[PDB]
Amino acid sequence: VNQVATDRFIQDLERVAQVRSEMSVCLNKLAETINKAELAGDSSSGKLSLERDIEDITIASKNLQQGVFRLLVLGDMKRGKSTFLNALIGENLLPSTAVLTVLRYGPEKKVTIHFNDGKSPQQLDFQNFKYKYTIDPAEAKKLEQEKKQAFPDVDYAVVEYPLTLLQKGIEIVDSPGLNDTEARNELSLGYVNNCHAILFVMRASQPCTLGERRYLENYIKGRGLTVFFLVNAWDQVRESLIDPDDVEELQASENRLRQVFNANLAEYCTVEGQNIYDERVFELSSIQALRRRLKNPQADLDGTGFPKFMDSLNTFLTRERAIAELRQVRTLARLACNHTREAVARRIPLLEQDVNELKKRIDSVEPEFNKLTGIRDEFQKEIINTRDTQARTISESFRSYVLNLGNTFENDFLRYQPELNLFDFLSSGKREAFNAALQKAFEQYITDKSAAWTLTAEKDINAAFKELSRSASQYGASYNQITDQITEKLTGKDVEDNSPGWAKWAMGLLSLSKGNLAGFALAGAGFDWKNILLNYFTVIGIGGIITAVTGILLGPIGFALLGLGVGFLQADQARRELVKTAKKELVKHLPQVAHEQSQVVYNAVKECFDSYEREVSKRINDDIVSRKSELDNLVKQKQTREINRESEFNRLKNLQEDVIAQLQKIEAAYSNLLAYYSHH
Amino acid sequence: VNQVATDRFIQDLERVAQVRSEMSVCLNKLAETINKAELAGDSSSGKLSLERDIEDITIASKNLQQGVFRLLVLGDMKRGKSTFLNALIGENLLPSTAVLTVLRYGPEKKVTIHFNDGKSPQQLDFQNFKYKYTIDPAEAKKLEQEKKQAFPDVDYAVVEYPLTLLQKGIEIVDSPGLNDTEARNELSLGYVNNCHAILFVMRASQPCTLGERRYLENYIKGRGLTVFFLVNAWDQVRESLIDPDDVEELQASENRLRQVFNANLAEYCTVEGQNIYDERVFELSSIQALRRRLKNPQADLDGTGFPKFMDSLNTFLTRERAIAELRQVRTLARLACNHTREAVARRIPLLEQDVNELKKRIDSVEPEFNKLTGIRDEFQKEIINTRDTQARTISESFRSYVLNLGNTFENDFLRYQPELNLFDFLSSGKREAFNAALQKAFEQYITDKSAAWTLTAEKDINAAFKELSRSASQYGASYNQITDQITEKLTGKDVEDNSPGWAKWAMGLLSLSKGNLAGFALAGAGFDWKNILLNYFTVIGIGGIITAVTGILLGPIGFALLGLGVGFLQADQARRELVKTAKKELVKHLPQVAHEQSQVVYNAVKECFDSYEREVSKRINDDIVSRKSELDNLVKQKQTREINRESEFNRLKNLQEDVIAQLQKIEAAYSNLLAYYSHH
Ligand SMILES: Nc1nc2c(ncn2[C@@H]2O[C@H](COP(=O)(O)OP(=O)(O)O)[C@@H](O)[C@H]2O)c(=O)[nH]1
Ligand SMILES: Nc1nc2c(ncn2[C@@H]2O[C@H](COP(=O)(O)OP(=O)(O)O)[C@@H](O)[C@H]2O)c(=O)[nH]1
Repeated sequence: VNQVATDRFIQDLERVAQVRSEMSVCLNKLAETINKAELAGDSSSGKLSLERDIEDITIASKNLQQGVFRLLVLGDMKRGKSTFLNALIGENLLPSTAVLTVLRYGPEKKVTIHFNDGKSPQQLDFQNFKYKYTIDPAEAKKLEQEKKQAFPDVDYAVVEYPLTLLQKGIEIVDSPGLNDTEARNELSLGYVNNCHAILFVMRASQPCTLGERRYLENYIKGRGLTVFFLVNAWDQVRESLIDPDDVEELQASENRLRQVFNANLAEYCTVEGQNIYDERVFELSSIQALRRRLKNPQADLDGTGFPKFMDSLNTFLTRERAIAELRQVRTLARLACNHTREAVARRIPLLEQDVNELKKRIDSVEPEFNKLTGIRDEFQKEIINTRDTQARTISESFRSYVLNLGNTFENDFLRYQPELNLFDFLSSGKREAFNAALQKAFEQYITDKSAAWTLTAEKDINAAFKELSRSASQYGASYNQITDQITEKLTGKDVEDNSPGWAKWAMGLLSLSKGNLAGFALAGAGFDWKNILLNYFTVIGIGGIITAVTGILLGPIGFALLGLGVGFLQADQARRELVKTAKKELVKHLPQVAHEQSQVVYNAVKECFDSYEREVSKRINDDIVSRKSELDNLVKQKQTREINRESEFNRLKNLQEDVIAQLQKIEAAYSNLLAYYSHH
Repeated sequence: VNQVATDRFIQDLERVAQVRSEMSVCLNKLAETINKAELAGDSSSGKLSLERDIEDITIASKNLQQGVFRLLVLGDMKRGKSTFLNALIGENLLPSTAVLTVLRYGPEKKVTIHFNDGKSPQQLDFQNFKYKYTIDPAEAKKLEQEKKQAFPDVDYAVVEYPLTLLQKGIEIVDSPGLNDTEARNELSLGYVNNCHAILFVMRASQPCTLGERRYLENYIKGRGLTVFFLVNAWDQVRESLIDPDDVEELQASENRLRQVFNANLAEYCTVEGQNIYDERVFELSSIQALRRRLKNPQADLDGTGFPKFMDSLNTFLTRERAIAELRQVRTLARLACNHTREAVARRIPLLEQDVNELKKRIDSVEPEFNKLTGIRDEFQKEIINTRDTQARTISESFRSYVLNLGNTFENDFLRYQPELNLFDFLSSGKREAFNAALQKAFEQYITDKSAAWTLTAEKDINAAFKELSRSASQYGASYNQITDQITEKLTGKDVEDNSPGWAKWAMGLLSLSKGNLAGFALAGAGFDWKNILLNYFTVIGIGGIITAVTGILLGPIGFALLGLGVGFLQADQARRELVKTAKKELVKHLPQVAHEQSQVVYNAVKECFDSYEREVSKRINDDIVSRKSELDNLVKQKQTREINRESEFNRLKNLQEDVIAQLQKIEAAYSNLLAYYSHH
């Protein structure tokens, strides 16, 4: 019958959730199989040394169960975020919320809240929670005049609720505002870079506010994020026409409005040169959608804008993000399958050969193994000569940037009009409650300048890793050759892209983490954790610069202030000096403080590349070492126990079948789910 | 036929405009008549000494032509003020205005703008003016984060336009915002106290904002002003109901909303104990009214809320303010008529008596005249012993208040969170561009505290003048008796409230100024000019207190600041001192600065009562002196010229008729206009 798109969403979601689950199943089965066989190893012809795969496959499975689509819902004050969500999840839940709220599936309506001032994760009931954590439009505009946070004792609150949408694997993060303090919090907790998509609610009666346009630039622009812009309260446009019942006039006003959003959002709706504006921007009437879902949740929403929007989001999540993520699981399973497969194909034959003939064959390949180690060294160098070059060139960029900011300060000092909270200043006394006060006053300035640079930084670190990838690809290709030989000189018989395993990780085609510190958006969930780590330290930098230029000018200021309240200095006499002193002190230290500060940025860029090196290293040594033990364990047995060669044959032939069997089920689940899409 | 209320308004207005005009006519005629006769005086039996009446009557007339109803239209950002006005005056004039705009009748669409930075009153065309003086919702919220004024080089702009409403005698003052800077400007230019009514546009989607509620308290509460609250965009309430087409549900939401406005506005809709809330608060849909007036200006507005509102405003203006004002003109005319009448009735008879018999009769009353001077002295004392007592008790009140504000400063310092504009601070250097910066930061605090006290001050000055009035009443009563005798002992034949003239002014029953410095709201237009003069000096006071406590603490601060940026003082070491110093200095000067400041408030209260004394004096001496010259001029002639006693008789009998004739026409115009209302 009339299949509403709200059904299609729940359907697809459910479907995926099944593929996800079924793979999880095979993955364990696969792990359990490689594992049992490996334990039997010592009591037989020795282990095959497949522990790295067991582990990897095990994490992969555990990841698959905890799988979920995270959506970050951003939006300014009173735009409809609340009503919007209710409409989306078909309930009148949120109150038509002054604190980051994570909405997730749960059996009972519960609400636990995590603090930051120390307090251990409390607990409450939505009934009381709704009253304890909210703000009247009055005392909320008040905590706005000072750009302060509502409850800084809270990091975020979680809300479990029986909502079928959340059941099928959806988590919602509802951000309370666009201000900068709340911004960092979200950035620091991950979110902005730990969610599959961003839902940025806007309103037709307030087209791309300065507040919005600013946020977009400081936190979204060129950061490679998927964000759908929902122009809410679209229905209001017509309640202002000469004739609110003239589709032609209406259309014309809507058009006036539409060229405004396009002008400001086009820039954010493109993917690799291709423009997808109308698959990301949606004119909506949340109030009309909600109303309809209140008379019947299986209600058709055509006319509210929702359908068109939901189908895009459905597609993105279930036919793109799921595929990519699922595909990786297949890749990991094929790796496990092959390593096992080949390992066995190498052993069975060596089982017949005698200890002497064996060590002769093993020594035969010693030169090949060392070559592998040549790659492990040749690539490690390059890896490090890249961190060094990068951690240098960037530190330079920052140092140079901070300094040069001083050449424009005057003009900027005017554009931004730092407001100093006189109460915050005096109030306490800690050499922090006084510096924070000044730090706040320069919040917008710090954020802006700060966000701009890290964009530039990231654009480079990206390319770096993009090269290292291409590099690993080739080293991987040769590594394989050297590997093929080790098999031939051992066995006698010479046996997606099929590069080695460690190569798969180094290229960012695979990964067990949702995110990583390189530009690998095809790895894991794709999440860019270097926007966190980077655009956080940089703030400490550009802020320290202030925290520094602060202690630099206090003295000169205090002098002027003091030399006036006593009468030693007259009006405008101290100002021809405060300056004389300022300029003097700055040109006397700024360059040093810049340099001193650009040393934190150094450690951050060095870190990015040290994580990568640390991992790629593990995996490569891990390969080398296992292939070698593969051979050593045999000898350790031929000289110690006595194996029944034919029973070993079945046991290992069995191992091989059982694993492949599992891989196929997975390969199927994937193919089927894909094919289903071929016909829909 | 279907007479729309927009017609009734234009009608009534027109009608009044006629009565007003006709009286103006008779007034001149009356003045011209007393004048011609007076010139003939020297060549005849001498002047009657009616110059005070000629003058008074002449001003009264000139005032009558320049007559107009002034409306102050207040309102927050984006509430509908603009759309509202357009709907009111049936045009799509204002742009759906970042500067006080005075909208008045004019032949050609013109726009002159008066500055304050010096520039001489420029000039423009609405075409260009519309573009040169406006602000995008963007760069307008920007000049909001710092609570600054858009164009401080402008005081206001006037806009002449061919609008029949303005023709019939209506002026509109459209205020751009509720902020405090714009507030003072309006207060300083008069407006808030130089307009017959205030139109405070509010919006249903933003019920009594903090911004609004604050304004109301600081500028309207207990100030005796007439303000109509227009709850605009009332239509929007239903676009949020489960079912927007359920009058019952609607009504219930409206009710939820209605108890909010009543709770906050009731307080402002009462007159002498009587509550008239629903004659002042009006739920409106400006957008629907405008639309209808675009298809036809003679359009019925029933259903928009406008009709109900307009009729109240019509009533207030044309059947209350006009009456009161017109009635005064009648009072002034009766005074002129009587003074003339009686003067003549005293002379004709003395014309027969011979010089000797005359001086005998004149000397006969010398004791009576001195008695009159006894009143002129007995009342002048009291007048002055009242200014002294008041200018003292108030100065005390202020001094005491300023000091005591210090006992609560800490708590207040928290409530208000003074933001200091770091740019403004440093920037220049004048011992003003630095103090202003600090003055601004404390704007809200100064305004609030300041406005509160002057309310208290006014409540007293009122009573003072209310007493002086009652006092004058009685002195007037006796003055009359003494006057009656002077006539009897002279003539032989013993000849609204009918107190003497000077008594009429002292009681505030009459006045040639729209406003005055006493609580006389029955005098002139009623305007309270002591809310201007008073609530302006007080700001200079509570602000100077700051400007003072500023220079008091600079030194201690500068010391702490300086003793930190050099390392002589550690963190939280200087703060146990900044305080040590603060408290020390304040308790060491505040009391003196308070006292020094409470000396401006002294001059303001002394002024109020000196204006009153100055005037009441003039009028009383003026009476005494004329009545005396009345007698002297006769003698000056009986001894110098020779008059034809019978011709003088006709000339003066004529004078008498001609004046009375004019008074009657006026007495009629008034009575008729009133009676017309008796039947409508
Ligand atoms: N006409 C219309 N009004 C809306 C729409 N969405 C929300 N509103 C109105 O805005 C109010 C709710 O704002 P809200 O959702 O709480 O803002 P939020 O808390 O920032 O998400 C309600 O009273 C609605 O009347 C919409 O799509 N169309
Ligand atoms: N629904 C509704 N909208 C209104 C009403 N009055 C004004 N508006 C809307 O508010 C906007 C105009 O705001 P405006 O009058 O310029 O605010 P102002 O400049 O502060 O007076 C228009 O786009 C209208 O759609 C009203 O009575 N009802």
